[PDB]
Order: sequence, then structure tokens, then C-alpha cells
Amino acid sequence: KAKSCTV
Amino acid sequence: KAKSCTV
Amino acid sequence: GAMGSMERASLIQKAKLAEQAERYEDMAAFMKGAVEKGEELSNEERNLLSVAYKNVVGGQRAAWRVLSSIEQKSNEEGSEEKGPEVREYREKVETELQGVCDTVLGLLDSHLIKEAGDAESRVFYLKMKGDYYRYLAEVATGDDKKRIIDSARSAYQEAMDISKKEMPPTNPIRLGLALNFSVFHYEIANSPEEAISLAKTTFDEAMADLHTLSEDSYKDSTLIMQLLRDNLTLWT
Amino acid sequence: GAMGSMERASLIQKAKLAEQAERYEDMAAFMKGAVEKGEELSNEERNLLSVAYKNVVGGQRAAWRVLSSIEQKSNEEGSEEKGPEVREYREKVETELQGVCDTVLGLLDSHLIKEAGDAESRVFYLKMKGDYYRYLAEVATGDDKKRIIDSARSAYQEAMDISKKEMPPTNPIRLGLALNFSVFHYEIANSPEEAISLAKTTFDEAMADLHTLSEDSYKDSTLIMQLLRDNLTLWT
Ligand SMILES: CN(CCS)C(=O)c1cc(Br)cc(C=O)c1
Ligand SMILES: CN(CCS)C(=O)c1cc(Br)cc(C=O)c1
Ligand SMILES: [Cl-]
Ligand SMILES: [Cl-]
Ligand SMILES: [Mg+2]
Ligand SMILES: [Mg+2]
Ligand SMILES: [Mg+2]
Ligand SMILES: [Mg+2]
Ligand SMILES: [Mg+2]
Repeated sequence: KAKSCTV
Repeated sequence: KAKSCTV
Repeated sequence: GAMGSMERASLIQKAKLAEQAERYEDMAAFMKGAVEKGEELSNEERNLLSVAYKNVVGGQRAAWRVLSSIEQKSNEEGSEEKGPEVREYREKVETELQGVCDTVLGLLDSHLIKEAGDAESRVFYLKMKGDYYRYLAEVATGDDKKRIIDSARSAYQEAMDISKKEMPPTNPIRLGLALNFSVFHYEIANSPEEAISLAKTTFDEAMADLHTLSEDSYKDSTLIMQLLRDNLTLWT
Repeated sequence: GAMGSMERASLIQKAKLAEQAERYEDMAAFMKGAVEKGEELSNEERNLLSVAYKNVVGGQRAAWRVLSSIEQKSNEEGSEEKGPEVREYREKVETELQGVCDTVLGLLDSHLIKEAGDAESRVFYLKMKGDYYRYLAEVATGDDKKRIIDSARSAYQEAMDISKKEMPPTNPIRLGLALNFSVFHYEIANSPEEAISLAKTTFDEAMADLHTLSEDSYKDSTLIMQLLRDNLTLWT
């Protein structure tokens, strides 16, 4: 799972 | 008691 | 304010539901919340405000009169001492009534009256100011009684001056104001002749202007004229 | 709407309290109510909307992946038949996830996007539209899958076109959009080379513009650049 725009 | 402006 | 989180339109809607359910304390709390939103009130909204508080304070006044009569009988010669309870409970009801009057007067002062420029709104609010000072005067017995009576008189007089200049003699707000000011003269100010003269002049000037009205306006005006006539019959 | 009676400002206030309490379902419901008041959202309010729904859908996506993995193992050779329960429960979670995506997409369509004229708001909402179509695409297996993927692509592409014209390469919204579009290419569109090329070009153009920024803006931009770098390390 790639990092998306969160937190 | 006189009647005032009600109801 | 406990109504600060509710939408103005929802407060209005709930005030109307509370009226239908005869929940006048709730109605008044909803309308207080609506006033505190800071916008001016429409004609219908002013009527909801007045109906709500008139019903709340009307129940308190009726209870106060029952208790005051019991208390007066307790102070007759030959009446047994029953302790402080009647006075205490009359004082409790009186304090609540004064609190409601202070709440209404506070809404008028912050800031309904100062923002009311049209005759129909300004006269309506000044009449209310006279009414709630009058209810304070009904229970007043101390050193501020004269100033409470004068506050009622001054508000009614300003409303009368505007109503005579700006509104026809059949206007229901003008008529209801004159009715209540006449009651003030009779019941508060010890001026029965002024009460009679005001009721008669108001009735006669309205009668002469009925010819200008539609059927529906005629019904509205004649309803209040009958209250003036009822009082004149009581007083003469 | 169950929030129709609450003031817009109270909904915003409660969304912030819900965030502090980690009550993201409540946060999202408050922000949905705020959007439905019909006024445009400020920068801070847009961030609250996005955080709320990202947390709600993030929990659903994580649960869906757990259940999908269990279901896939159930369909291996040698696995015992356990009945319809795993599929049924995966479908239940999937339907709820789709419902949340449809809710967000509905808010964007009625009427956040059409009312958004500044680049910062329009790009933000179009990025969200791409994201929630992407989450629909993650679970799609039927005849509309290609159209769902194309809806995500089209929203991202419009957001990219605006962001490149109207915003500096270090702008955090532009960077987060490029990050998410790269993830779309890698995970949804079977285009790992496009994902890598977009992440690299985005990173390099931001690096060249860092010299223009204050210390605080530099921190904001470099945080997102590190996510791009993390993905490039994973992908290469
Ligand atoms: C019939 N009627 C009540 C008896 S006066 C009214 O038209 C009315 C109602 C309200 Br609320 C306020 C006022 C003020 O003058 C008058
Ligand atoms: C740090 N960060 C999150 C990781 S990209 C952001 O600045 C951010 C936050 C939100 Br809400 C939306 C967007 C859109 O691009 C970007
Ligand atoms: Cl008591
Ligand atoms: Cl289930
Ligand atoms: Mg005004
Ligand atoms: Mg006039
Ligand atoms: Mg509002
Ligand atoms: Mg706009
Ligand atoms: Mg710009």
C-alpha cells in the first residue's frame, strides 16, 4: 500500500 | 379586573 | 443561551408548535432565542413573542392574585396564625413573575426597541414595555413603586404619541395600546376618569374610521373596540 | 437533514470537538450538515470536511481489505467451505463504504464544486472527487469499473491542470493532489511508470521552489515531499 495524502 | 389586550 | 445552537428558523417553527401544544413556557424560550439571534422580528414573529410571554405572565399573575388574597385574609382580625408559608410562597411566585418581566424588558432594551423604526414595530414594542412595567407595578409595594409606575406611563405615552401620528385610529396595535393604557390608568395610576376618557375617545375615533376598512379589517378592529366597550360598561 | 436545525457555526464547533474526541463519524455528520447550509467553505472548514471523511472511509477500507483477504483465502484450493458469511460480511462493509463515497461525491456535486472559483478551493474539491472515485474503484469488480476509474482520472486531471496553472509547485494542495494521483496510477490504473514519473517530477519541481518559502511553509511542503520520496523508494 502506497502512502496517500493523510494525517 | 378590566379586560386588557389578550387572546 | 441554551438556544444559541438552534437555527433562527427552527426556533420560530418550534415556537409555533409550542403554541399549538399550549406549551407557553417553551414558546417563550424559543422566541427569546430567536430575538437573541440579533435580527429584527417580522410582524408575525412579534405576535409570537407577545403571545408567548403574555400567557406565561398571565398564569403567574393569576396565581399571585390567588395567593395575595389568601395572605390578605390571613391578616384579618380573628384569623389564626399559620406561620410564614403563605407569605413565603406568594413571594416565590412574585419573584418568578418579576423575573419574567425583567427578561421581557431586557429583550426590549437589548435591542428590539432601538432597532425598530417603523411605526408598527416601534409602537408594538413600546406597548410591551408599558405592559411589563405595569405587571411589575401590580406587585410593587416598596420605594421604587413610583418609578416603576412612571416607567410604564412613559413607555405607553411614547407609544401613544407615535400611534396617533403614524397609524389610523382603527389600527389593531393602536387600539390594543389604548386599551392597555386605559387599564393602566384605572388599575395602576388611580385615574379612573382618565381611563374612561381614553377608552371613550379611542372607541369613538375608531368608529368614525370603520367606513374605510375591508370586511376583514373591520372584524379585527371591532373585536378590540368591543373590549373598550366592555371596560366602559364595567367602569360606568 | 438531521442537522437542519443546528446553526452552521455550532456544527463547525462540534466538528472540531468531535475531532478532538476522535469521533470521526460524528465529525463527518457535523461537516455534512455544515455543507448543506449552502454557503461556501473556508480553508479551515474544507480541511475539517476532508479529515472527517478520510478517517471514516479509512476505517472502512482497512476493514474491507481484512475481509477481502479472508475471502480470497477461502477460495484457495484445499480451503474448507464455510458458507456465505465471509462474502456476506465483506459485502456489508463494502456497501457501507460505497455509501460514504456516494455521500461525499454528492456533497461535491451539490454544490461545492460549481461554487468554487478560487484555485485553492476548486483544486481541493476536484482532488476529493478523484479520491472518492478511487475508493469506489478499489472495490469495483463489475461492468461500471472502467467508468469509475475514468471518473477518478478525469477529476484528478482537471485538478492537475488548474494546479499547474494557478499554484506554485510547493503548494501543499498541489503536492497532495500529485501524491494521490500518482497512487491512482500505481494502484488503480495499472500504470506504475506514470506513477513514478509523476512523483519524481513533482518532487523535483517542489525542491527547486523551496528557496522561495518561509520556514513554516518549507516545513509544510517538505512533509509532503517526503511522502512522494517514500513512495518512490517503495516503487523503485
Ligand atoms: C386582537 N388583538 C389582541 C387584543 S388587543 C390584537 O390585535 C393584538 C395582538 C397582539 Br400579540 C398585540 C396587540 C397590540 O396592540 C394587539
Ligand atoms: C499534510 N497534508 C496531508 C498530506 S498530503 C496536507 O497538507 C493536506 C491536507 C488536506 Br485535509 C488536504 C490536502 C490536499 O492536497 C493536503
Ligand atoms: Cl416557597
Ligand atoms: Cl452481514
Ligand atoms: Mg430597523
Ligand atoms: Mg401609517
Ligand atoms: Mg443561522
Ligand atoms: Mg465562489
Ligand atoms: Mg496562485
